[PDB]
Amino acid sequence: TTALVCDNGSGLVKAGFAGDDAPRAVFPSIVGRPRSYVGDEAQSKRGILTLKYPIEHGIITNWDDMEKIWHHTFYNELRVAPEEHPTLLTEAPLNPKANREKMTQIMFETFNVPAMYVAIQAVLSLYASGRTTGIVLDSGDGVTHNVPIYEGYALPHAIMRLDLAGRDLTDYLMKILTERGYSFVTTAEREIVRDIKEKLCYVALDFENEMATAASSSSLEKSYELPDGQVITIGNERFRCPETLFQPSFIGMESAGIHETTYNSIMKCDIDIRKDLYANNVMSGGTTMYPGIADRMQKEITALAPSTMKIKIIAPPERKYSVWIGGSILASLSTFQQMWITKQEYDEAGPSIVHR
Amino acid sequence: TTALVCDNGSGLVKAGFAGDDAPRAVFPSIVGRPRSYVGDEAQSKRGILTLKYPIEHGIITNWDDMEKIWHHTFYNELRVAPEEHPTLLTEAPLNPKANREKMTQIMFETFNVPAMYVAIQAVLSLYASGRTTGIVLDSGDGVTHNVPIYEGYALPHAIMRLDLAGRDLTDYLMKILTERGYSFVTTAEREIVRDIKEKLCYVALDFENEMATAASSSSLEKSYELPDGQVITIGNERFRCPETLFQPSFIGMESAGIHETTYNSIMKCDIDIRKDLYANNVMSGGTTMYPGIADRMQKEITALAPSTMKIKIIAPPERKYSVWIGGSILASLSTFQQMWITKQEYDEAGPSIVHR
Amino acid sequence: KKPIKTKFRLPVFNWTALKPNQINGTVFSELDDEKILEDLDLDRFEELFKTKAKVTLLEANRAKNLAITLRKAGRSAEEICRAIHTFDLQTLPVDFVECLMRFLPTEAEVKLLRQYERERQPLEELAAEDRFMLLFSKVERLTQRMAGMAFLGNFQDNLQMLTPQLNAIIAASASVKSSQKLKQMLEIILALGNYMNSSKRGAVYGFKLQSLDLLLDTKSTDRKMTLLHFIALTVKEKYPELANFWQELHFVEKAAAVSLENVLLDVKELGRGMELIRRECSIHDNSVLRNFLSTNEGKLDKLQRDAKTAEEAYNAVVRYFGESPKTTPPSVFFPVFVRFIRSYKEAEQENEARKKQ
Amino acid sequence: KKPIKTKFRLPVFNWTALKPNQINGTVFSELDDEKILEDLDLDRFEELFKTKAKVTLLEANRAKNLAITLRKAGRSAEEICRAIHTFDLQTLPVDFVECLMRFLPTEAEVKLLRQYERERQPLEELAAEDRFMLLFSKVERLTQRMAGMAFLGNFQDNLQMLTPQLNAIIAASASVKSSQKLKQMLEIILALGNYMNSSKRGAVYGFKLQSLDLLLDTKSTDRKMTLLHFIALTVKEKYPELANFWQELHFVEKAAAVSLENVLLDVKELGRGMELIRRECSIHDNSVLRNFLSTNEGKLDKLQRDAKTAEEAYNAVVRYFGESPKTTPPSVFFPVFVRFIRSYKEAEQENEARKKQ
Ligand SMILES: Nc1ncnc2c1ncn2[C@@H]1O[C@H](COP(=O)(O)OP(=O)(O)OP(=O)(O)O)[C@@H](O)[C@H]1O
Ligand SMILES: Nc1ncnc2c1ncn2[C@@H]1O[C@H](COP(=O)(O)OP(=O)(O)OP(=O)(O)O)[C@@H](O)[C@H]1O
Repeated sequence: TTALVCDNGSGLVKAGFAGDDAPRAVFPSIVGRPRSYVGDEAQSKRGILTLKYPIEHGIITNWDDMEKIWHHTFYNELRVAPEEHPTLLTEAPLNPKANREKMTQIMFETFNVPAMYVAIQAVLSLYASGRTTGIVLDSGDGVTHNVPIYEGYALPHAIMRLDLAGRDLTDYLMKILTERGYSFVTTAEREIVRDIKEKLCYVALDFENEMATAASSSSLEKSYELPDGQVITIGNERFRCPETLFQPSFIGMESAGIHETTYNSIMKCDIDIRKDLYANNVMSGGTTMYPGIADRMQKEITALAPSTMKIKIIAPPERKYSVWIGGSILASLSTFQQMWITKQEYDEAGPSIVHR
Repeated sequence: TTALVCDNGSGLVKAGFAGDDAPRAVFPSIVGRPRSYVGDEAQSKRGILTLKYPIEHGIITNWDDMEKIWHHTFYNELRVAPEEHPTLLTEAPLNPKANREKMTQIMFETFNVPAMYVAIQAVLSLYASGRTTGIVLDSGDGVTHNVPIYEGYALPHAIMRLDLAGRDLTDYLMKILTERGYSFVTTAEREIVRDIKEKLCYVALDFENEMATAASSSSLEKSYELPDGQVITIGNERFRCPETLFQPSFIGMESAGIHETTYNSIMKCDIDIRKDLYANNVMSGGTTMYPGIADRMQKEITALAPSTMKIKIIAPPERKYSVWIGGSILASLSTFQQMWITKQEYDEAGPSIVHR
Repeated sequence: KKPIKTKFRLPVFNWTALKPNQINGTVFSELDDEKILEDLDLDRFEELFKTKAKVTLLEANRAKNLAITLRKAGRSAEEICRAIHTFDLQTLPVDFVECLMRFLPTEAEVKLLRQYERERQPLEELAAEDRFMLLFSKVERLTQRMAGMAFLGNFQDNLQMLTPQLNAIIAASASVKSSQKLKQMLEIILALGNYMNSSKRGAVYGFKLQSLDLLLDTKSTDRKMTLLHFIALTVKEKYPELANFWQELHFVEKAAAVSLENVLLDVKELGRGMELIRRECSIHDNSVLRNFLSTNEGKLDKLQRDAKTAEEAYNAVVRYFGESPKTTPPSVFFPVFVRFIRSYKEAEQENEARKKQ
Repeated sequence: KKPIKTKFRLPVFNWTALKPNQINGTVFSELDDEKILEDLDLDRFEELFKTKAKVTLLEANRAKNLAITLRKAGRSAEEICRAIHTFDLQTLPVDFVECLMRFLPTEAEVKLLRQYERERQPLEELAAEDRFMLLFSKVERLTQRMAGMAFLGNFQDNLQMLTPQLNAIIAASASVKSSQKLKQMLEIILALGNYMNSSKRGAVYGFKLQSLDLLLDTKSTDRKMTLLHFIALTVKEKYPELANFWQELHFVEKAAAVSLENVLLDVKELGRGMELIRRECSIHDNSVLRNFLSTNEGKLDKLQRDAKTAEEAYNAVVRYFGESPKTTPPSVFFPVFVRFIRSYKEAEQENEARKKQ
């Protein structure tokens, strides 16, 4: 029996079979309804339907649309019979015991699954790097977290939720490409702007130092080819966009940037384990994808910590999917097997069995 | 020897002679310079000069313009010789010991004063109501504070600075009168909009309940007569403006409203004195002027405190000037006399004598 | 040694200077200002940088404070001590009694006053405040007369605020405890959810009160209605009289907001205070203490029998619904029902508007 | 007693139910579901609400953790124990040594393994992880061989980071301490401000270092320049060689950022670690411990003489400028100068651009 792994993202469902490679079913988590349709299809029929966003920010909010998600995941992309395969879904950090409890209930009652598990995404990401202790920076489409973890357990009041993430950075690149004269504010064709963000732009090691080079190097700026014939160019705004991570103030937030969030997260934690936290520090998810973000982070934390502090950033080449892979690893893990919840024991204890 | 009392406000210098009645010299604290002129004159020559705002928000920032202020205060409005009269200036809460120290230095060295004192405005306000203990809500033009005070001493880490105040409420009334179709966005003639705010509009006891009456009563709305011939009318936006105090979100702030600010200010304080803090609660300054604000406040705190909690709001009819009067009271006070700083002892200890 | 001339008064430089006993081990005794005499040309310096040329026995702060208080008073020290002797039968201003109470002299500053009255003649050479404090400590039983006066001015406004809370707990606690249309609703729930929850997990004879809150929680397979909606339709159909049922419980919202432990100990404190009043009035006032105690002691007694029945009533309901009154306050207990009523009410609005179309 | 039928599997209702021993005192034993049989009509209910129808000796968490670790390893328990025996002369992966170190067996779970090897035959019926742990505790002196291997893989990168901080303190500490063009500047200040500060307040032979910071502070009567500006002009005129003077101090910015107490105790720890290496290598390895210890002990010694001189150098400057090295770190001390230089530099830019325009 192949088990199943579903990572439910603020912008994206990343899902597929355990036995680690990658999720082969990855789609925008969106629910369209007549003024039901799920995924990229909803992007296509957009405006004829009103898209609702169940997993926006951290937590699954309205459950009905979520059901629509898991149905489409199972029955369409994944193309399986949920009755057959034990399923592992992920959850945001700080996710409340009732969120988790109604997840399990929808699993067993709606999809008829044999067994299941709900696991904390940023612990899966720390698993995929071969670690049981450390601090993850999990940065997605809609949320960001700094999750301290010790002996597999994420330390509850350590976690710092930044409400800034990839969709917001896409918005910022809209704003600042417009200021450069480029013409797309359109909620349709902005689906190309994102692409720019993903293909070219990056994180400066020293911001102003690189924005001193604003016009100096012509090969500092890059050439972007639109899907159709026409082509355009991208200047300094390139590195200026992911900068918003470290300086949230760019979009107007009064929250700390990253390195801070990271830092006082570590600092919330017990004095002993602090060392191990700095040493093992794992960045995960598609907004941790910008080139050079690891080193910039590195220098910026080396700044906050003492002189003698061993500080390492672990930024895996495959980390866009970090959680999900840590999912596969965990599901396919053998000693994990006894920890699965089953219909037997849910029907025994009800949804509140989900606590371990 | 008549002493002098200068209250340096975020928008307004309230100053005059001790022996309490009221400041007879009250002018906008603004410094014009050629692209020097101080006060309402700067309002008149506006745009021909660039107005700088030394006391905007809490603290005196640029001192040169401040010197211009005190010179105009002394030599023009007040029409005295500073060498002659001991002077009492006020200061924001949390004002840093160097701000205070250079105040004193400018006093003795630039204006040649015989003696002086710097006192914390919101303690003067609590003095003018005959109290040495309690919590002031001092709300001015540019800042707002909740200042806990025990035995005359303001408790330093209690004080909560809200960056919202009267100028901001004047802006809000601009925004929401425009939404009603009225045509003045002008940074000149908006000096009438403020007037509306001051003469008519007020604080609802239950917001929505009163905005349910939005169009019901015609005598709920009031008739406003412009300076010239034409006349206009004011609807719900009337009570909607001071609401921004209790709901900062209206302008877009993520800061607590008032009652909260008040409350966790009290709650920052030692458990014993809490009682005395709720019991004696003094509102002061021209943004505490809106009719009914005292009772609204009252009900809103009675909400947060326990059942049996004695909670009294002191909102004096003369409190627009509260601090300044508490100033007169203090300067004219006899046992205050030994507490004055003098040139003898400044020239002995230098500006760091200002600490008591 | 050797200070400078200073034609013009240079601005103080606020540097923190080193005492010469520290100076020895440092860079600072290497070389001196003795080279620097003309040199830099002190003249254009000084032209460029030029500026423009009774007795208290109370600690001064305490003094200032007192002054600020009495200034507001308007009353003389004599008027005041006369008032405390007569129990503010001259203008009882409880506020002012309250402020004043903090300024009661400590024995430490009773020492500075005491023989130093008889010794010399500080009188009329004494600061107003010190004189006041003297005459203030002159009043016999000062502390207790103060307390008494505070108590007196407060008592009315006191049970003004204390009574209705006691009432609102009493009212609500019983109207809930005694409602049949409630016990009915609950028993329908027990049924329906036992039906659901049986065949596995067992079957149970009752549920802790929290349960009510997940009602809206578990929806229809349709997803269009909720359980609560269903219980509503099932009420309007099979059991129509219950469709109101909230109207049998009353002060529950108001009783939620009561913090009762406080209310009780406030009552007890009032008790000790009355006792002080009678103890003082005894030996001896006796004017206007009697004139209070009579017209009051029965009011106090009503508050006390209402406290006892309030407490007993509330403990009764809590234990009646399964919870622990020792561990739960009204601020938790009652809102459960509030939320359930508010929701139920909300439910039928939808159950109604759905039937319309 | 008496559960229901359940044709369709109704959703669990998650209510928290009351145990019948609690049920007695409550509303819940008044009346029951026995009235409610058909009534509400269970049929359209259930139509409306229907849903769709080896062995471990390690605690399971610890187990899971270990697994996640070794899975990343790729190495067998045998390869691994062979490596710890040979001191990772088979592929030394210090990271993995570090992770693994936490999983060292506690004596408590040495008990579960120990005789329960000899007793029965858990072997091949043992979970991979438990087997690994067995063979893992099989390694003699496990804890210390681990420690040693950690130490070894770390030492290079260690003094890689430790040395230049020790150097930067040393450099900066002395370049400051030993600069004449500095002592000069300071002495001009002492003069100028003593001139100011005299005729009242006295005259003083030196000032604590903080003083430097309020230089920009006290302006001209003109308000157009500052004191620092003036000292700058006075330098360019009367004492031109000093107009650079910052160029005589060097690592001060870098040395500011050094947290020295840490650096020293890190050095001490390194010492204890080397001692562990020699103690182990002694009795007995001896391969590749010797091959380390030789090529290292001199490097370590250089770090140690550089620690001693770093500490002595720094204490020297701090005391030299009046402050307490016991109470002040470089993170405070050096930025004083930094700010002053940066400002001085900033000052002359204005003193220059003013002369032009
Ligand atoms: N190379 C890249 N450069 C920039 N942004 C990227 C890159 N790859 C992916 N992204 C962005 O990352 C965001 C989605 O990240 P991700 O899907 O990991 O988060 P999520 O699914 O919402 O939550 P989680 O991190 O828990 O999975 C999208 O906005 C996408 O544009
Ligand atoms: N009747 C009134 N209603 C509403 N606002 C008023 C009224 N009278 C004055 N104000 C407002 O008060 C503000 C200024 O108050 P005030 O000058 O007392 O405070 P400040 O100058 O900020 O400093 P401080 O707190 O020291 O007094 C102005 O912005 C004005 O709009």
